[PDB]
Amino acid sequence: VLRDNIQGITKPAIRRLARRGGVKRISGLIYEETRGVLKVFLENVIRDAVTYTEHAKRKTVTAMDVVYALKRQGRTLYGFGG
Amino acid sequence: LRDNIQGITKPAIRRLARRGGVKRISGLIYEETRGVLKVFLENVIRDAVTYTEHAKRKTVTAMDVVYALKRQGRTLYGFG
Amino acid sequence: HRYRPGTVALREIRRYQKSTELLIRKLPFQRLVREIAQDFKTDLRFQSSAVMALQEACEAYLVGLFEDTNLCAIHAKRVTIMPKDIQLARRIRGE
Amino acid sequence: HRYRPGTVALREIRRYQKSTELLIRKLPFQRLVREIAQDFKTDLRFQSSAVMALQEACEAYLVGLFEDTNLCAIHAKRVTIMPKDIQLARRIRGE
Amino acid sequence: ALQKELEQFAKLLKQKRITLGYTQADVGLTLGVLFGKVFSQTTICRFEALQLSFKNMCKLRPLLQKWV
Amino acid sequence: VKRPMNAFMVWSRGQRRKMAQENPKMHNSEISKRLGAEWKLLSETEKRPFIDEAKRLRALHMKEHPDYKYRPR
Amino acid sequence: SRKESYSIYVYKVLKQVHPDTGISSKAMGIMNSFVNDIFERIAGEASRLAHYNKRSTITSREIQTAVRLLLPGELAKHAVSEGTKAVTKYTSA
Amino acid sequence: RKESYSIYVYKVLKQVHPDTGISSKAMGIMNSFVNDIFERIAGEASRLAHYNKRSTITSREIQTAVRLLLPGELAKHAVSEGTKAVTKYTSA
Amino acid sequence: GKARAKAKTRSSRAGLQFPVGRVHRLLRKGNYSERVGAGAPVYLAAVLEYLTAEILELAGNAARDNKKTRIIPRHLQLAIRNDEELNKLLGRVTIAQGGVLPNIQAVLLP
Amino acid sequence: GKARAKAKTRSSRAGLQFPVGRVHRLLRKGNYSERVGAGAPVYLAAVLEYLTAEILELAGNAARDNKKTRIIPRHLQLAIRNDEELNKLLGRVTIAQGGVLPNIQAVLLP
DNA sequence: CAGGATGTATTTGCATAACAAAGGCCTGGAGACTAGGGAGTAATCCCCTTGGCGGTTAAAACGCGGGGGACAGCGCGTACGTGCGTTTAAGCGGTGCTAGAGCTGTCTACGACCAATTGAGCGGCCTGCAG
DNA sequence: CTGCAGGCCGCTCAATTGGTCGTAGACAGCTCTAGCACCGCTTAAACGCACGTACGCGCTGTCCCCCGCGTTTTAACCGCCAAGGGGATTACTCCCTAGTCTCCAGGCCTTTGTTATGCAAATACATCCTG
Repeated sequence: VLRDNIQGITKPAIRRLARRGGVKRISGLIYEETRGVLKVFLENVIRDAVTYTEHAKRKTVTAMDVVYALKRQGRTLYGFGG
Repeated sequence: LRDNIQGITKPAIRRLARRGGVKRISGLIYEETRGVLKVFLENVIRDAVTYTEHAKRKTVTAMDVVYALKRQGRTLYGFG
Repeated sequence: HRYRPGTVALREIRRYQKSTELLIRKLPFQRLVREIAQDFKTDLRFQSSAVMALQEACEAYLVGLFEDTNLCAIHAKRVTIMPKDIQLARRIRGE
Repeated sequence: HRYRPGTVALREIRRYQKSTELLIRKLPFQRLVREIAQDFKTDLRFQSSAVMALQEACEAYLVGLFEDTNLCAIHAKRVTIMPKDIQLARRIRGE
Repeated sequence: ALQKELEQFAKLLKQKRITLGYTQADVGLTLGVLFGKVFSQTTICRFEALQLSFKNMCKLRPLLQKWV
Repeated sequence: VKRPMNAFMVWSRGQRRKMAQENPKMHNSEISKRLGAEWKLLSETEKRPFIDEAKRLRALHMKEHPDYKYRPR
Repeated sequence: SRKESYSIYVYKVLKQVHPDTGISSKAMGIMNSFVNDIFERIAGEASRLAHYNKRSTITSREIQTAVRLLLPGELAKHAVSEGTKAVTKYTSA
Repeated sequence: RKESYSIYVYKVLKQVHPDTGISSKAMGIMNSFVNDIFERIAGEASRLAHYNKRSTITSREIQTAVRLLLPGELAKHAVSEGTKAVTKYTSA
Repeated sequence: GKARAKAKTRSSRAGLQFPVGRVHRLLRKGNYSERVGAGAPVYLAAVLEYLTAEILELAGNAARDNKKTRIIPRHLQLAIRNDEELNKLLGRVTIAQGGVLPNIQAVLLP
Repeated sequence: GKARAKAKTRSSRAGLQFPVGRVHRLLRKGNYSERVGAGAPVYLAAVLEYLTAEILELAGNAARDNKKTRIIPRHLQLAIRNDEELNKLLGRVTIAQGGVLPNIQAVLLP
């Protein structure tokens, strides 16, 4: 059983992403808001990948199932599949 | 004909803005809004025409407008 | 004995959020559609319902943009809408 | 000789934009994926490549969001990012 | 002028090696024996192929001329 | 222009025919496996003429094609 | 000479909930566009599921999965409950 | 395994930049690319055939699909090459 | 849960009002698949009917909110928004003469 | 194109490098249509090949900007963005290890 | 100037390819061949689309003054950034176990297909009433 | 009062029924991949602290651009008509593409032993932010 791995995303990890996006100054409240958003984005993707996996009556989620999960979101992951 | 972009009157622009919750409109908005509307029309019309041409016909149907909108990530109900 | 500025504008927001009627005049709209159409082909025709179908989409589009535009102005701590507020909303939308 | 505030920030913006690798730690991310997955079903597994695919999607997502967020703050005439700047971008995006 | 001198020798070295039935590895190892400084067959290959820098070819050439 | 045979290849050529022909209906896949092992079990003297023949073929090949180089795609 | 509508079925569904409530022809037009939109999407995803599993047939199972992928939350759930029932029942005596 | 275009992508690159190589990951990116575009065009072409009540997709449906999917001039060059390739193919 | 599985009309046998037999036909067409199962159109018809009912139920309530005994395109629009899940499903749909919600922001008030 | 009618393969007949015969085959699958024409895969293969070339050309240039002799996912990513048209077609595509453009707004600078 | 700290260009070894030789096997592609249903052509009729006409009158254009809000500038407080030293667990490599993915072959309940049978729904018209 | 609604007739063709046929998917059974759990060790990244000031926030005052009416001008809308161009339907005809079968060309496997070939490490200049 896993718990609270949302805190496994360190402040630096968030900061670095924000920096890549052009962010220079970050409010201490951002870290929590960012986490809420990440979690939802990630959760929706996983759920669809799991749903596809379940339909196929399999146990292991494949990278291709993640790709399908993204495809429907209007996104693609090149280099991982079709 | 030409110059139909002026056919979208200030009140027409304003009323739309009001429906969207806008109280105060800068005088610069009217022109910016038109630029945006025009682009929307160009993309939708062009595709509707493209579908019409593919069908080897001359009249654009409501359904051709629907398909043009469909590819913009939108649907329109009540027209087919 | 004028209603103070902002009174009518607020009321009009309320009213336009109640009506379903088209706000853009029909003939002017139709003509705009045609002149645009001529950039692709002349002597083209449209069903009368096609023009209305297009207008419904156009108004819905602009209103949705205005709502996001309004939020941008609110974020700027103000009421008045500037071209920038439109551009910011569009950029974020990926237009 | 301490570099004044903002010198590093610009270097870090520059550097991460230039780089191509991941910014989020792998094991922490992998666990986050699973913690969430456990709420859909027990005894689920992932290919190592599936976890990588998820992380790649997540970082790309957050970076794009931060960029839009940054623009919102700029529009608001600020450099520091507030939670609201994120929310505005998401709202406009329909998220 | 240096490029040509090095090109000419590299061609001669390859021909000499082949004629005498030696490998590139043999040249590398033998230079070790002769001068105390061991070279890999990669270096020898790159020498014959002129894929090395001028200074590296210049430092190595004398040893290879002697090897022949 | 092809590549000259190495020590193993010169030898395996002789044993290719000495296995393929003497032991009929055997796949080349199987022959190669066996020959690989058989070569490894040979003494230096047994390998020698093939090792030197490979040298001879390489020298001869280059003599016939002075500018020949190995370039795989 | 005309494409079939669902206006007869939509009308009937309305009255089972609000038997004293009428509906305009335009509203029916909206509902007909609606039914075709949902149908198309589910059938579309069902096609993908069959494709992903290298199949040629769509069954009740693909429809079920497709519903979950397309519909959110509780609506997806009830749609699944009713669909599952209708089929479980369909093949029953 | 699955069909890929790694051999074709490799060749196309060298017709443009004969001295430039490409990583296996980049090839993976290009394989995703070809499959994506293929699906989209075939998908739209399917709609065109469906909409006009047909059972066959021909070069014309592809042409229309290309115009709808590709922007600007990029679309034109694709159309020109497509039109030509068909012309050449049958003109033999 | 009916005891009547004898009905010839597939929609009736399925306990549905929607034309199951047609749904079968529609799935068959459109090249969604090469083969269509027996339970496929049944499952789908139930789904389509369920969602249809939910919109109409909520729209009927919208009509009442406006003090009416009829559903018009507007009442359908209000219904879609009132239900958050329904809103998402149809959140990108433009409704002919649907209008918008009466959303007034506090910052715009006196 | 070629000045000859002679061909060895379908692709060589078209004058294309892409596997035209396969494209035809792929179009028969995915249930896009019940029937596929002969000119369809020829037209399509040319399109796929053309677009492929454009990305690769620009990526080769991106590789040059970095003084490299090799295309990597990053170079493909940069190529896509620099070309406005490709930046729409693939505008929303995530490239594994593609990175982002080095864009810093003036308001963030001294 | 005058020093400290970071970033490119330019050289080196470590895996790991591609070729040689032989010939049986795989399978994908190209080349014919016929069958018959899809798409193309021409002819026919009738809808709706365009265009013009004149009159009414709601909406738009323009002027004007008032004042509410955008804007710039000022000053104060703090939460954000910047190092520094200490602590954490992420990452690496290697070991060992087996659960589940993937492939093969059997065979059988399912769906496509056809021809015969049947009545729920289509179209138009009658007729009067609710929003 | 327009447009909604149920009732009526008479089809009429889409739906239902009941059989044959072949095969896509269910099912069991075997192989062995890669996913999981675990341990130890190194060390880059993370945690927490103290200190300083650049940025965010709120307040004040200036003035200028937008709002709210009143009056005058515009063309949008309404109802009406006539002309004819294009869309829909129909029958008839050809010929393109699925479906089947035949046969060939190339690539694959398979082993050691050269010649490269493509990079992660090392090392020497440039470049930059304070004195």
